[PDB]
Amino acid sequence: KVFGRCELAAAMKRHGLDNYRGYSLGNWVCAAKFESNFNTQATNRNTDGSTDYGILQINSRWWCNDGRTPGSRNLCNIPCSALLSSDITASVNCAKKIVSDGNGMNAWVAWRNRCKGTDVQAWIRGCRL
Repeated sequence: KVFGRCELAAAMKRHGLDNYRGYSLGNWVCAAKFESNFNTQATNRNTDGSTDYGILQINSRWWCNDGRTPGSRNLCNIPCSALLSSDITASVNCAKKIVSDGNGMNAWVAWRNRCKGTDVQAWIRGCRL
């Protein structure tokens, strides 16, 4: 399924992402916009054999296990298939572990390239939160 901007903002707030590790809600919505364009089903294959899964494009080399990725660490201890759900719970739970890894939201290149330093609050204006 494809989330609407405001619909996702509400779900992420519900799951405690607003100000999680110091990042306001807008940051998370902005990251989802440029990582997957709010698409919970998106996947992308990489040159290293890994695959990025879901709305937050979580990588199979370090975070989830898809069983076909060389050097997998599965630091979120979850199958990657769980990240392709309409329910964003698994993705948010893993994202919380990723951002606590010392790199902050830099773990998401799209956020780094298009959200960081911008008016991320724009992503939640107009929303009923």
